[PDB]
Amino acid sequence: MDDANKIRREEVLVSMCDQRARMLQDQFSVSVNHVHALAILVSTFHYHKNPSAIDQETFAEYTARTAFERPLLSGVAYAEKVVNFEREMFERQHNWVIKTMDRGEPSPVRDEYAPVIFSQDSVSYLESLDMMSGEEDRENILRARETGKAVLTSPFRLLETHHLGVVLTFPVYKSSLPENPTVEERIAATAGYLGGAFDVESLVENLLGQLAGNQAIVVHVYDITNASDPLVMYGNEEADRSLSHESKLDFGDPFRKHKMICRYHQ
Amino acid sequence: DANKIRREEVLVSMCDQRARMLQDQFSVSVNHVHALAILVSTFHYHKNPSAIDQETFAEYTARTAFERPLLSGVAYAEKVVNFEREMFERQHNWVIKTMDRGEPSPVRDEYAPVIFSQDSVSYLESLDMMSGEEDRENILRARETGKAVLTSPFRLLETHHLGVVLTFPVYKSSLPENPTVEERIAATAGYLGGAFDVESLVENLLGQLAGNQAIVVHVYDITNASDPLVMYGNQDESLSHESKLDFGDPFRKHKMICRYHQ
Ligand SMILES: CC(C)=CCNc1ncnc2[nH]cnc12
Ligand SMILES: CC(C)=CCNc1ncnc2[nH]cnc12
Repeated sequence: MDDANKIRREEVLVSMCDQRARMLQDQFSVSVNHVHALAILVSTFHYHKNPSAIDQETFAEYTARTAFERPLLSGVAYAEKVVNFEREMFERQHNWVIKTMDRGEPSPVRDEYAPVIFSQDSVSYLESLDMMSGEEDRENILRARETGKAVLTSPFRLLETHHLGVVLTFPVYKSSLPENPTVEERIAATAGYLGGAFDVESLVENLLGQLAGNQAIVVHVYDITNASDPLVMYGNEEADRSLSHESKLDFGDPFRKHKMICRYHQ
Repeated sequence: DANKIRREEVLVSMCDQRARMLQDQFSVSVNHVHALAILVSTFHYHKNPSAIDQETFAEYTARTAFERPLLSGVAYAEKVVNFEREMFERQHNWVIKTMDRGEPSPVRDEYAPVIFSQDSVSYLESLDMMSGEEDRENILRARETGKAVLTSPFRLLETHHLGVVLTFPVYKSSLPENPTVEERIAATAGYLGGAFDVESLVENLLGQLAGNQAIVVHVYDITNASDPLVMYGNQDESLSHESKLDFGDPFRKHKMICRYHQ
């Protein structure tokens, strides 16, 4: 009841919320950094090395053993850029046809595709799917290759699990990429895309649910890239309407903006 | 009186933040070194034939140097028992050398010659890492425990910078589940090591920070409470603050101490 006890109640909410936001941001940063390393791994060991040291079995083993390096990711995979002129060749060599993600059916003719050729076993269902056949993934692929940096999607429901999450995509370039490249040069030099699924729904719940005081607090995360159209990234709910705190979150993609809001159940 | 209280609060805040930064950067480096140990296992031992070589290791480690902020370099030393030495040297077209003089190694029961190296530590190639006592002890404890280990602070090769070495064991696929120490030794393939150059890279980390001229910072290895060893700072023997550090090796203990000059 007391006004003095209310000041401390807010102080505790601020502290709890700020700590959770720091944990989320730090663990995502750690995961992005290890995805960057995987992109370098594919470049060095698959493309640069003659012959390639990476087959599906090798990729699966390495990513399984390093899963702890990528705490907020449910799986990683590598999609190769295939232009239509090359598609029949690519399919004959791999002995499978490029499929659409919505039904796993053979892809119709498209100018280019991004079929998954290597996958962590946790996302084995991605193998042979054209990652340009989902709009969130397609937009991510384009912005990754044009900018040279890790990029994030808006929140959407992921394949197979239908869990609400975001996808992280990094470009992989050919050795022909010029120094100080233009966007056009980046596109021309694109080899493929290293993608990771941030399963926010399952993995952020797991992270938050183990923390002391979790039952006292309601935590929501929003994508606020468009101020007038906030999108739920994490969270549902009967909460305390009188008091809230907003904690800062920076997931590292300047194209996107996010925030965390905590309230008491009370 | 009020100003003395504020002075204490600033000291605690300054010291705690530096400790956090140092612990976090150490942690990130340790984790990325662990990934490299896994990479050598997967590519050099699990694949047959081996699908990693010096060229590839040098490229990958150069390109990922940013992932390992406090490390001057990383290298992989392979376990070689004496009966295998002749075959090993013929395969590599070099002789196993001592760390102190680069002379051909006398006969030893076993050796840990560096076979892969980041170019920043290229001078380690062919050196027997068991011919230096800090590295030797680290190698033994790494392989017997199955986990990352740290040395005491000591002066590193070439640069003479005061630092600590981080060593991870790499095992053969014959390693049993829930292995004994004896099983770990038998299954050892080699050792992935990284040099934490404290004298240079921690100075770079902490030295640039605002407020640095107002305080004295030390990091101590306090594994032996009665014989603390300087890891960072000067050799000097009221108002101090101790901030916690955990560098991840249960065998070792560390602390940061900060004081005002006046
Ligand atoms: C480029 C690449 C391999 C992206 C990874 N994308 C995805 N990874 C895993 N699940 C998903 N569901 C929808 N998109 C998903
Ligand atoms: C096992 C392994 C390769 C250890 C790395 N050890 C070291 N690495 C870099 N420089 C050093 N100077 C002395 N020991 C050093």
